Amino acid sequence: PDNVMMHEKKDGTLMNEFTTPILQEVMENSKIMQLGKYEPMEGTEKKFTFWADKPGAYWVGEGQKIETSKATWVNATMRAFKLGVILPVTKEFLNYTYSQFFEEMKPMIAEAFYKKFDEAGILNQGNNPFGKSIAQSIEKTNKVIKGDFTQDNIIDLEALLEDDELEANAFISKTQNRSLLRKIVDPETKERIYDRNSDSLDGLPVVNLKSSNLKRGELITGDFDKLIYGIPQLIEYKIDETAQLSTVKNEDGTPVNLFEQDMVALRATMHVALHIADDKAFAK
Amino acid sequence: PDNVMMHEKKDGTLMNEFTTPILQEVMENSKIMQLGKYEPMEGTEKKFTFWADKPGAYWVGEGQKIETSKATWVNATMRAFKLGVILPVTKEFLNYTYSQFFEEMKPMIAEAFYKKFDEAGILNQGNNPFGKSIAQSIEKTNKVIKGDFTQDNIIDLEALLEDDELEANAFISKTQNRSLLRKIVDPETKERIYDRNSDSLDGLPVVNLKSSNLKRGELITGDFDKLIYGIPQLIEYKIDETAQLSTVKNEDGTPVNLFEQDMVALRATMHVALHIADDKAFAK
Amino acid sequence: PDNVMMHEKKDGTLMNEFTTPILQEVMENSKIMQLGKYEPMEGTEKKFTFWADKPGAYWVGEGQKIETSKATWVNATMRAFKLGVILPVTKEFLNYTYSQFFEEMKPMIAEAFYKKFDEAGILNQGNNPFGKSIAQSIEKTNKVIKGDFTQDNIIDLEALLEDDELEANAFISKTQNRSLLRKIVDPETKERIYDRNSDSLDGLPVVNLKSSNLKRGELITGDFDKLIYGIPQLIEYKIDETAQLSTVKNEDGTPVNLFEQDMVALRATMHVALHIADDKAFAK
Amino acid sequence: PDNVMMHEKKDGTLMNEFTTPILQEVMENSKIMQLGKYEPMEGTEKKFTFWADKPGAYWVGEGQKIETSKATWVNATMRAFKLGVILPVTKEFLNYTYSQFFEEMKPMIAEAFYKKFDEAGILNQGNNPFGKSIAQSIEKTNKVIKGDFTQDNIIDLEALLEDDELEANAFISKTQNRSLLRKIVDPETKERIYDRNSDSLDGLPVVNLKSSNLKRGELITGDFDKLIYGIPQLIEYKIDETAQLSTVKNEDGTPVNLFEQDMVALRATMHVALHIADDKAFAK
Amino acid sequence: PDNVMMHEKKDGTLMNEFTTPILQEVMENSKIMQLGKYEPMEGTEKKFTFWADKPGAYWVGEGQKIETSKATWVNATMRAFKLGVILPVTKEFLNYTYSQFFEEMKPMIAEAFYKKFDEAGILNQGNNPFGKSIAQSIEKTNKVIKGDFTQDNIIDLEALLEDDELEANAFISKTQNRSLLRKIVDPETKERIYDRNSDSLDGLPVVNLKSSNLKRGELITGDFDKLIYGIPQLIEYKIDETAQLSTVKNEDGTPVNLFEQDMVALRATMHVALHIADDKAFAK
Amino acid sequence: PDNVMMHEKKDGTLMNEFTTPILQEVMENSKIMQLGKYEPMEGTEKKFTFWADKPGAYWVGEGQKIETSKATWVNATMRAFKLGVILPVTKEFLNYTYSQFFEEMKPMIAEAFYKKFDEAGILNQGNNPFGKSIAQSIEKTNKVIKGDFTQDNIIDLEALLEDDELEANAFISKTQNRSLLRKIVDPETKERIYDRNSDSLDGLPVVNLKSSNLKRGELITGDFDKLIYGIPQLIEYKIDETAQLSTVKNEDGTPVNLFEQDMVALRATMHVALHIADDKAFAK
Amino acid sequence: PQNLAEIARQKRIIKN
Amino acid sequence: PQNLAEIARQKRIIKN
Amino acid sequence: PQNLAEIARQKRIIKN
Amino acid sequence: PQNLAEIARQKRIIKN
Amino acid sequence: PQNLAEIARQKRIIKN
Amino acid sequence: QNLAEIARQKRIIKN
Repeated sequence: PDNVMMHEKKDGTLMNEFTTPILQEVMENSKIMQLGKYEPMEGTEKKFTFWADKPGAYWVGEGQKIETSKATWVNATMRAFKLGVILPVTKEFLNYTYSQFFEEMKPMIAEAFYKKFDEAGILNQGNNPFGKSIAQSIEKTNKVIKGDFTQDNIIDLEALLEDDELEANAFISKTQNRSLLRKIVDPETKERIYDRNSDSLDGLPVVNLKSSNLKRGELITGDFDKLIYGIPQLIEYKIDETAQLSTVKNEDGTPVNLFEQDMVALRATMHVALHIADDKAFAK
Repeated sequence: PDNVMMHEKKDGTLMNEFTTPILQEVMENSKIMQLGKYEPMEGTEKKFTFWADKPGAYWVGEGQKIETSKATWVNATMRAFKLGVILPVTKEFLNYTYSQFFEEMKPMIAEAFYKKFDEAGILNQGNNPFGKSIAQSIEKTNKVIKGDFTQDNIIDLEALLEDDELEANAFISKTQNRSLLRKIVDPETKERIYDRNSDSLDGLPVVNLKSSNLKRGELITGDFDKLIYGIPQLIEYKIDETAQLSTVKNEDGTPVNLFEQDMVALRATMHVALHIADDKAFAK
Repeated sequence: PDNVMMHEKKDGTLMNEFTTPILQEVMENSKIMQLGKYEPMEGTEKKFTFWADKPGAYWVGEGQKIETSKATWVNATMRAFKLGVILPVTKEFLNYTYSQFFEEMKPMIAEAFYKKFDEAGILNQGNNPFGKSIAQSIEKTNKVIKGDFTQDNIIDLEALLEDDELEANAFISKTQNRSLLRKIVDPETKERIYDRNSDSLDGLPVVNLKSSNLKRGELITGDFDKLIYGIPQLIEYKIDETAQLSTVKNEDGTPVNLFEQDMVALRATMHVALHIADDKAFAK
Repeated sequence: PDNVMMHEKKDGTLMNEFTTPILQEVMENSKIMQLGKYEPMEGTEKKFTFWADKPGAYWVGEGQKIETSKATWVNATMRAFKLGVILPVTKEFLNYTYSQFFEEMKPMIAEAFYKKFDEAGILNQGNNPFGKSIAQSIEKTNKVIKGDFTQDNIIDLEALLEDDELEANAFISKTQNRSLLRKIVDPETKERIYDRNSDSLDGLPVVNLKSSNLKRGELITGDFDKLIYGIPQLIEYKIDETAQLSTVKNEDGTPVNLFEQDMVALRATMHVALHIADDKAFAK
Repeated sequence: PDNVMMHEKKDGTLMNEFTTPILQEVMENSKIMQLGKYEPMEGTEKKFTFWADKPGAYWVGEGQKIETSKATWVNATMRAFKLGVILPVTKEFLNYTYSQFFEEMKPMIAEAFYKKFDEAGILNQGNNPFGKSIAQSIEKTNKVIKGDFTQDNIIDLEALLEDDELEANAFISKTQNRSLLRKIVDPETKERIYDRNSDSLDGLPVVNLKSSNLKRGELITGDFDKLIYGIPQLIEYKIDETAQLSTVKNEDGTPVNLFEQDMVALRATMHVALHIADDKAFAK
Repeated sequence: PDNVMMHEKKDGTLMNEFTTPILQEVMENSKIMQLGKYEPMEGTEKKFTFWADKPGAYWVGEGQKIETSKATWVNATMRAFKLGVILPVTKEFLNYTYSQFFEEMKPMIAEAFYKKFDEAGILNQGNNPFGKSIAQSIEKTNKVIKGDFTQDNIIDLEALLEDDELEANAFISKTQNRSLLRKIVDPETKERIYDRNSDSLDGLPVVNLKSSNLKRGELITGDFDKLIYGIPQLIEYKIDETAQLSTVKNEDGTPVNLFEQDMVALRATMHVALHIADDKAFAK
Repeated sequence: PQNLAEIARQKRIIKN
Repeated sequence: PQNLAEIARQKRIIKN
Repeated sequence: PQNLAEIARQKRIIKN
Repeated sequence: PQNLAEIARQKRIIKN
Repeated sequence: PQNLAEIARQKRIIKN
Repeated sequence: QNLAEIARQKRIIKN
């Protein structure tokens, strides 16, 4: 029914023509999406990990391997406030039409979705964890290295991960950490590890995690599952927002302050093969 | 109604047919313009910043945070003059008509706008201030680097932007400063930093500010919002001036000294998200 | 005969409409396929070589040349668990058989299968060799240099097969090895060998091997025939395996642990010219 | 009226159909239209310059800038003997008419005109200059460098224009200097600078002025204003000239020896911004 | 007579339709072909040469020319074996339809033809060179220089061929030689001689002679005459061939060892006009 | 009248369709033709020379323009007897046609004509002079340099003609000289004069005269007048030739020695300005 | 206004 | 969800 | 088989 | 004059 | 033969 | 005419 034409619909369910564009804008910004692997889901589901192989009838022995099961779920709320200011009333939505409202929000809602998933996915910082983060797997299996940035330590980190079979892949390190990666040079073999032009640490690519969680550290992965799908939805109302903060004092009374907010309900889900390592600071 | 035909219109708003040409020439010439992203506004616009911490039907008491509001205004007017003094009286322009005058005036007016805009907008010197500016934001947060042109200092400069989880995008170096930039080569990795052909410092485009408010300086930008509204709007002038100076000491008495000037009041607005770096010479 | 309408086809042979698409996906995935040719055949192919010499008419003085025949064969298999985990969704297959079934699983079975080929192709770690090519070709014709990374050594690496009347085509070097390729610069002629934009060593494209079986090595190729034949051949049983473990250790009793498994039996074949250069490392 | 048909009209003024072709030869041959600029003029135009202040209705400002007024004048002549070479008026001129005339001395007359423009334009050795010239601007504003053709000296030369907020565009240097341009081997980076195939120094096109007044040096140019106007005049008279030589010893009189002369006087003016650089050797 | 349709012709002559394709594949692969110039002939070619001098209507001094005539003939012949075996006996003939085999076997015979001819053309190997080879012309006029590969030594070779009024056109050097030249750099100016990307030595294009009759040898020619006039022919052989040998060291009886053999004869002629340069190794 | 038909025309004033291609081959091959300005005429021409100086419009005259009267004549003959031998009998001519002879004739007769002219044009060794030759001008205007090849000498050589007003324009030399031009390098300023890639001596372009007369010579050439108008003609007969010495020492009577001869006579002219320099060896 | 923003993205130094 | 997973595989930093 | 041959020739890193 | 302007801008070494 | 001479002119290492 | 045109077009010194 809905397309362009009009917009005087406060509540509803978002049409899939505009949904997958919104998810397409979340796509690149989320670091765990780039590093992870994707297999399709509808609400609740179970999958099995790893890869299988044979050499035919020639050689029966060798090539032993493991299978493991896990169930996928959990919901993540999104409450918007910027929207309320840029558009006074719902007749203005109508004047734009149904299409352009979501095109205006296309960056805004997408920015906050990837921001929270990465904060609650790579670490357990926010209030939207559920299973086990990358940090949580490292809390189980003591894979800690002391705060020193040398060619031996990066090779040791990869070797430590390699020691339990699985080979290393892309790196997660914050933007401030990029400055320390510049000056890692050996005297005998005069070559720098970190390539400045193409963002890659030891050949493998890096992602600059825009968050205030890490300080001086490096993370790696390879084998990780992270596909999510349902429907975002839209609910427009004016109430006392609990998890937001007006100006700098107290909770935002919307009928008092005169805004028109919007909600997006998306689902968030993660499955991990539990063997990852972290490098952290020592101080003294 | 008016197009070619004639030219006896003293006062008048320019049509959008001619507004895009004049602004097109302003876009390339101005340095701040080239770097910024221009969302549309009217007289004013209210923009909000920040995100929020959002869980799904659980919520623990943390991550309330701050939300910030901001609005923008103030204009940027400039004079044509040049055409007026070269080509005198209306009957002389009657042959040229409406279409001919704008094309011939095109580079003079466009050259004028950016010179004044950048002299007050980037460096806060020219007498047309509006709070929000590049040089003013550096007074709040000290991003100062000393006067030496080596790769490590440019790395350290970019590292200061990285400290507050922000990426480098472009550069601003003076035309006079272009000599010192090119003669910087590392001993180990024997490659030139500043490329002469493709104007870029660290694979990031440098833009040459013609204003004389710099010596040995480098400015950096990325997320930046300039805005524009309405029309250039022209008025023919045969009256006395206070702002301009006639060679020696007397003023531009247009009916006294037989000239025929032009007035062009353009409306341009600026907004800054903050965290912008700058290198300056120290010497002693 | 076969259509989209209906499923419940457990044991069967694929149509050429779907066999070519699934192969197309496996071609770009592979390393040996990207650096190799394709002669057609049915079961086994008889090949032969050499050019010979012949007189015009008279003398026939000192004319003596030889020629020899060759052979090619061998089959490879894989046992996927992933389609058996999907198997619960009977409505999927019943509603849209083949088209939607094989499209969903193009990575699921080809991704594992191509890595098995590369294990026995470029290395000999896999237990499905036939010609036992690259590893043994180095052992047969000792064309190895003591591993240090300089242009002189890269020229020497190419010189080994250039000496035996064979032109260099393309390189095989790790993603981790990419970092050491940047420091290659000669003292007299200040020019770079490796280009940042395109993964190529010289006028010669590089393929990055993901299988962790190289330290600091480079391999030249360009005289190989990779040959895929027959049909993938799908079987769908729900019974106990031999080469498998179910989570703890015990054999995956598929009736108890209610899954299914899809079998894929494609054909895999190679052939050699026995003139390849290999590099490794000096002391450590 | 005139086109082909006949030739007889001795005096007159050229048609625009035969003005543009002969003038095109001047432009392409000369080292000024190739490296300069153009506008139309009517007899002796007047130019006005410099940027005004203009406030934005807030405060008038304490900058206070000035306005500069300028002009251009003077024309050149040429009386060639080439028509005396092609004299035969009875037969040839009737067949040649008003079309083939100009085609036979399309290279000549234009040849003599283009050479003299650069002779009294780039240098000031001629006896028909009109003040504004490159050599004179260098005498006014000292930009003279004394040294060999080293990379740093070429950068220094260019930097003089950059020092007064002006960008370099192209180069003027003779073919004899090309030998010394070849040996510019840098200590770092690309070891070349000057491109051998395409005649360009720093990616800026070098123009080969083949004058007798240039020893071994480079001039930079990129801010000219050349102004051609008026269709050229032609005259046909067989007469005695005051100056000039008949053969070897004596004055050229027509009744003595039957020659025939052709005059072409093209009116042309110049202008400069008064900031152009020069390089020469060190006197020792 | 023939077209598509059928195939039961054991002996035969090729049509012009099929003759020029196989000859086209000979052209690009040959070294003497590309370097040398061409003309059509019949059975044999006789070309008459030399220059004269005369003023006209006068007799003066001396300097009368001399006459010399040159006739060229003979043929280089190349056998298959390989090509007959590919076709399955008379069954191919039963379903061939006079098209696909000349196309399938296009590069197999063409490769061997150039292989044998180049050995006879450039070197004096085999009993095929009835005329004078390049090596033989070097023995007549001693233009052999001894020394290691250095810039000046390569120019010295060209200088000596230039010494007798003849400009150097292009080099001939094998695949082993190509790899050796790369390390040659000029001391005075930091620039390289040999280029791999554009295969040329001293700005002169090179072709790799892939034969085992050269070590450190380079050859340059200006003029060269080669003739290819005739037809390839098509013959079957079920009987034994002396030139061909089986794997070990035996004559290979074709009735004994069930093979099929093809035989092709190309009427090719070669000729030189003396004065060719050469290089060779010293050892001791 | 003629076009193709079937030749049989022994005598013949050949048409301009086939003349201008044959002359074009003489032009490109000739070295004197590559450098000069060539006015047209029929049998003989009285014509004037030297470029016209500027009048100057406002300033009386200054430097005198200078004018001089000259004359032009003389014919050159050439017999391509071996080219006539190629076609044995009049029946063979019938199949060859009028048109075929000219295209196949074009290379040899053009070769002979340019070789004759340059030998009796630059030097005065060949005996078809017109007085005004380069060698004869050097005898009058004494411009001889001793056997020394250095940068200082080449500058001094150009300075000799510079002393008498004129500018050095271009060089004429042989291919043997290229070796001797390579060794010229100054130790203080390490740079070669002669460029190997682009054939230019001191920046000025060189042309290679392949004549066995000079040895260690550099010739300098500027403005030259010549004429190649006139129909070459084509006569062929079966008669004795006193010019063409056959085999050992005889007239070569055509009834005795059955051949066919062809004679072509092309009008040719040369003129000088009597200011040309020349270098020569001395030894002792 | 909207056309100016469209032109801006086309005529930017870095197109995005 | 299938079209999302297809584009997700396409736009990934690590090559499959 | 036939399509395979053409794609193996086309869809490849090295091409002549 | 007007045609000259077009030719001057077109027939130039720098920027066409 | 004649076609070969034409292709020898076209398809060649050197062109004049 | 045509011969003079070819000479002008194919003179090496075209400065």
